[PDB]
Formats: sequence, C-alpha cells, structure tokens
Amino acid sequence: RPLVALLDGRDCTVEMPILKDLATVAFCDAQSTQEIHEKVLNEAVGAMMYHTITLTREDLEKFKALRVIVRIGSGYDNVDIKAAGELGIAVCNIPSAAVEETADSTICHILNLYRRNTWLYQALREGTRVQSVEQIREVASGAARIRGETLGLIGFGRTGQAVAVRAKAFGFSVIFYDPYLQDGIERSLGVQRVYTLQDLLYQSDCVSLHCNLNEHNHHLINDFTIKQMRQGAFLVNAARGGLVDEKALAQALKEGRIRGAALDVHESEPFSFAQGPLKDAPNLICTPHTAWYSEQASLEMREAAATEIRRAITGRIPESLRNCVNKEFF
Amino acid sequence: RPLVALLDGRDCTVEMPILKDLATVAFCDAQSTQEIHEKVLNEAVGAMMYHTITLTREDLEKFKALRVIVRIGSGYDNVDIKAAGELGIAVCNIPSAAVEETADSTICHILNLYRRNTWLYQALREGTRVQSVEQIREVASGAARIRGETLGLIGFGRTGQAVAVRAKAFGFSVIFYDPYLQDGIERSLGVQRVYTLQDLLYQSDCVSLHCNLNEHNHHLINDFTIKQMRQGAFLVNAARGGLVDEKALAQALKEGRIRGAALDVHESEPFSFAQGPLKDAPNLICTPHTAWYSEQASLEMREAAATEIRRAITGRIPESLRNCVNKEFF
Amino acid sequence: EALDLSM
Amino acid sequence: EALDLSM
Ligand SMILES: NC(=O)c1ccc[n+]([C@@H]2O[C@H](COP(=O)([O-])OP(=O)(O)OC[C@H]3O[C@@H](n4cnc5c(N)ncnc54)[C@H](O)[C@@H]3O)[C@@H](O)[C@H]2O)c1
Ligand SMILES: NC(=O)c1ccc[n+]([C@@H]2O[C@H](COP(=O)([O-])OP(=O)(O)OC[C@H]3O[C@@H](n4cnc5c(N)ncnc54)[C@H](O)[C@@H]3O)[C@@H](O)[C@H]2O)c1
Repeated sequence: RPLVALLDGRDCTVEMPILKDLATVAFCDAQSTQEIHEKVLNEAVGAMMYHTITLTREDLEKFKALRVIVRIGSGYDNVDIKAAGELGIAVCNIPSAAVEETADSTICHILNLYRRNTWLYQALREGTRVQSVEQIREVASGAARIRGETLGLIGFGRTGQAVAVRAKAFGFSVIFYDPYLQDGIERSLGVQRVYTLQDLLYQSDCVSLHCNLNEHNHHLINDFTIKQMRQGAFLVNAARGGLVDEKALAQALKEGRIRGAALDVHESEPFSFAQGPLKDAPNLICTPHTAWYSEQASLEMREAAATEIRRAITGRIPESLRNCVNKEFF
Repeated sequence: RPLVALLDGRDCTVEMPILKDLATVAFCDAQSTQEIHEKVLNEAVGAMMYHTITLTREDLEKFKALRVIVRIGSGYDNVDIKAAGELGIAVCNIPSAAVEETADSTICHILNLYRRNTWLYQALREGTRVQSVEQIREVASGAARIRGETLGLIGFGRTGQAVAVRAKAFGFSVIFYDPYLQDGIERSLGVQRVYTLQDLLYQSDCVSLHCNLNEHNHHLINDFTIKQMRQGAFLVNAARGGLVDEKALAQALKEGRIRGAALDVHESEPFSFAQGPLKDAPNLICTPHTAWYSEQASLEMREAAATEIRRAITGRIPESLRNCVNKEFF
Repeated sequence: EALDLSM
Repeated sequence: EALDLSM
C-alpha cells in the first residue's frame, strides 16, 4: 500500500480512517526538511503538510516517488509550486474550509482595536481598580466610534469578501485594493475599489491584509509604505507574516504613527512577546496563528485533505484533483 | 445663578462651557450619598450623576431645592424614579448616545467567546510557545464555528436591536424575548420572537442580556434558570450586574454547564478578579463597565446631559425636557 | 475649574 | 496509530 506521509505533524486520527484501506499513513513530525526519514524521501507517493515547514526546489529534488502534496490549509507560499510542477509533483490546497473562521477572527481583531476589550481584560488581570467614571474613561482611553470609519482591505478574495460582508453592519465604509481581480466584484458586493496601494493606505482608518504571500508582495507594508498610512491608523494582519516588515511596524507603533496593531501571523513563527522586532511595542495584540481554527473547520479540512490524497492515489493526476494549484507548471 | 451639582464625579470640562452662563456648576465626587455637601442638599436645583451611586426615596427627601436629575447614561435603575416624581423631581436619561458602542462591545464579547482571541492573547502574555499545529489546536481548543448557532437576546430595545443587525452577517439565527414590546418588531427586522424566558434559554447557544434592570428582573439568570440553558451555552452580560446571580454562574462555569461567560457589568462594582463570587471561575472574560465608552460617545452624552439641564433651568419642567423618564409619577 | 464640594 | 518516521 503506497506510503503517504504527514511531514510536519504527529496526529493522523482524522486522515487514517479515510486512507487506511489504500495507503500506509505515516508521520515525520519534522520542523525542518533535514528531519525527514529517508524512507519518506525514497518511497512516499503522497505528502500532507501544514504551514510550519518550507519546501524549496532543492528539497523537492530529494523525493524519488512523490506525486502529490496536499497543503492542509489555504496558503501555499511555503512550497515552490513551480519547482514541484516541473518535477512531476502536483500541489493542492484546502481553499475554503476556514473562510468564515478567518473572517470572524479578523472582525474580532478590528473590534478588539476599536473597543479595547482585550487590553481592558489584561488591565483587570493586572489588578487595575476602575471605581469611578474618570477611571473608566482613563483605562478605556482610545476606544473609538466605528460608524463612518474606512476599512481598507488589501486582497479581496475569499477571506477579504467575508470580512466586507461582516463589516458593513458596523457602519464601516469598505474599500479594497486587489490588482489581480477583473472588473465587477466591487459592483456586485457594493463596496468601493481603489487601484493602487497608496490610495488604499491614504484613505483607510483601519487596514486589513487578506492577500496571499507571493513573489511580488514580500514586505508590502514596509518603512516607506507605512509612512503613507493615515496618522493613527490601525493595522490588522491575519494573512501572512512576510507581508509586514516588523521593524517598520515596531517603530510606527512606538512613535504613535499607528494607533494599534493586531497580528495573527508573524515573519518568524512561533511568535514570542520576549524576542524579535516587536519586543517592546505598545498597542499590540497578537494571537499564535489561530484565525483558521475551530473544532468544525479543522475536521472539515483534515477530511478534505485526506479525500484529496484518496483521489490522487485512485484517480488521475492532476484531473482527479479538486484543488490543484500548480496545473500551469505540472 | 442656580447651583447644579455633579454628584459622583470630578470632571466638569464638557458641561461647564454649556452651563457656565446660567448655573454655578459644582462637583461632590461622592461614592455614597452621605458624602454630599449639605450645600448641595440645601441649594442645588439640578443634579448630574453616573451609575456609581444610588438614590433611594430616603436620599431624595434630603434635597430641599432639587428639581431635575439627569443620568449621564441610559440606565436609571440606580434612582427611585417614583419617589423622585412624588417629590417634585424630574429624572432624565441620555438613551441613545452609546447604542452602537454597546452593540459593538457586545459583538466583540461574543466573538471573544467563539474565537478565543482574548484568552489566546493572555496565553501568549504568559509565555506559551505554540510552535506546532497540535499546539495550535491545543491552545485554541474550544473555538467554535458560528454559522448556524442561535443567539438569544433578552431585551430587544435599542442595544438589543443593534446587536441583531450586526449578528446576522456572521450566520447567527437571532431570537429574542421581550415581554413588554407590542407585536411587530420581529416581522420588521426579520428575527424570531419567543414568548417565555424558558423558550429563549432552551433554544439558545449564546445568550446575551439587553434589558433594563427593573423591579421584576433581579437575578433573572439564577440557579433555577441557568439549569434551563443549553449544556455548553455561552452567556454575555453587557446590561446590568443585578440581572445575573454570580454564585449560580460561578458554579455553572466550574462544572462546565456554561462553556464561557463575558461580563461588562457585575453585581458589585468595581469588579476584581481577586474577590467575590467569581473569584476562581474558569472561562470568564470581564471588562470594567466600558461597553458604552468611546471618545465620541462620551462627548455626545456629556453635551446631551448639559443641554438637558439647560432646558430644565430655562424652560418648563417637565415639558421642556427631551428624555424625562418619570412623567407618569411627576 | 468647577466648584469643589467634596468630602 | 500512524507509522512513526520521526527523527
Ligand atoms: N491567519 C490564518 O490562520 C489564515 C487562514 C486562512 C488564510 N490565510 C491567508 O490568507 C490569504 C488569503 O486567503 P484567501 O482564501 O482569501 O485567498 P484568495 O486567493 O481567495 O484571496 C487572495 C487574494 O489576494 C489577492 N492579492 C494577491 N496579491 C495581492 C497584492 N499584492 N495586493 C492585493 N491583493 C493581492 C489575490 O488577487 C486574491 O484575490 C491566504 O493565502 C493565506 O495565506 C490565513
Ligand atoms: N454596559 C454598559 O456600559 C451599558 C451601556 C448602555 C446600556 N446598558 C444597559 O442596557 C440596558 C438596555 O438598554 P437599551 O438602551 O437597549 O434600553 P431600552 O429601554 O431601549 O431596551 C430595554 C428593553 O428591555 C426590555 N425588557 C425589560 N424587562 C425585560 C425582561 N424582564 N425580559 C426581557 N426584556 C426585558 C424592555 O421592554 C426594553 O425593550 C439599559 O437599561 C442599561 O442598563 C449598559
């Protein structure tokens, strides 16, 4: 029974029932590519992976039997999909198992910035005593009215559109920049479209990232482009760490140029409050890459990924695959 | 110039410009009614107050010249409005300066329960290292899909209706109980109405309080009625402390009968994590009575309150008053 | 400044 | 249980 390996994980309890009858299911629990059993490199015909390891062209050249890689998740910046294609390896993602989870987590970050519920929680956990109304206004200082603010979305695909749908009923004006879309989505969903990053940053009170990380948007938010954001803007990133230069953001937060920032993703994961560029930065909310997570979403995506391996093993590659992302290079 | 006193406050910087030309504006910074200067009891014709002191019939009998009380805020359970009326004192509130603030803060609490952004923040601040996907699912354990859940609202006035409008785009089914409303709001806003507290609690995954505290709903949520909530329900209270019996809730949280609770209000304010019935209760978010607060809302309500004093002093009482709540007893 | 009538 | 191929 062909070997199928989970590269950067242990737990295989959802995937095994779906695959046991067709494949030997194995795990490597690798945190880097040098930690992959040479049995896997020699024998594995299918691989499953999360976001916690990266496969370059040189890494892909080491696999002798591999025919399919399924990313259990939507983002696949961590795989050189062109190299994979040229090498005879199809790459697939699970694009839509966590769209609402991510969008709800994002709206939660934005609300945490405007209303300060997280910081106020932390204040109470540090023993702050808020007796009087002067004390309430003091500890909640900065909380702001949402009606009439502009929410600017960079990327207007699945997560970005989900965020827009939710944001309207709070009284946000929604505006998006997405240079790869055709004309029309803006008219369909009744939001405003701008045509440059600068226009988005200039017009936005709150900016939220919803684009895939690609060859052309590394450090999209940087020292130069942060200066183009409004004074006292909020920044939200529930997309990818590599989109934001953390050195520039640390500085902007410290000078008060950005009023507050909420990151679910970071340039180097796992995030710690005690290390890296944002070491002592005010007005920072972080979560440890959880925007996608819920009981139901995690079950949905692990079944979908296991299903995708099943199709590749019993079907044709890549015609049998539901969500192959490298057909152009295959 | 008639004396007007702010009873439980210091800061008079918004009210003074509006009143200086008609009244002597004074403050008592009282935390109880025994701390009121006898000059105020003898001379004051108007009073302004927050939620941090209570006026009973016996307290109201002490004022010799008072003609109007303006609550800077919406809730007025802290004043015996019947006693006041019988004594020749009009009572007013500011009913709509913070409707969207409160509703946004509430949606933020609900999202904090389902997605766990606050707890995950706290996890990171306590030095948890979330490297791996097993670790992510571990620390975020409990986060749940919102689409298809029932949100049950107790009270469907200004804040309750604002919450409904926001909740629909997340995929909540909204249901409300409000025994004082006429037939029709449910049809207008396209939500479902139930006709008893029990039906609401039985049908709800998440229950949110939006009713005024009154003579008939003290400890509405109690030992008996919590047993009628769904197993693993969430409770949110951004209304008044007195609606919820904290002893019953502590127990329900500890046994896991309630999955999590978010309180902006408490039976005894100010709230501390180190004292009272909820001393060691799992799955608790608290904020220190801030749901109403934002820069703009606080300015809006302090102007509105000062305006209301201006009308009472220059006009007729109570015909000149915009938002008198005790006309029936006056 | 308002009139200080506190105790 | 899956096959342990870790290092
Ligand atoms: N934090 C999390 O746990 C989490 C969860 C899900 C997805 N994500 C991330 O969010 C990204 C977006 O996901 P999605 O499902 O909405 O993907 P999608 O492909 O549906 O949407 C991405 C959109 O970004 C646009 N885009 C690309 N480059 C851009 C640029 N330079 N400027 C502006 N727009 C640009 C694309 O045209 C596309 O419309 C994913 O690639 C993934 O990395 C993160
Ligand atoms: N946490 C905060 O900072 C904050 C901010 C604003 C208001 N509030 C509180 O929220 C309460 C509601 O405010 P609102 O502006 O929506 O008031 P509102 O009067 O517009 O709405 C209150 C509604 O509750 C209903 N109600 C009364 N008793 C009820 C009962 N036993 N069961 C169910 N419904 C019942 C009333 O019929 C009315 O429809 C206010 O009285 C105030 O105490 C709290």
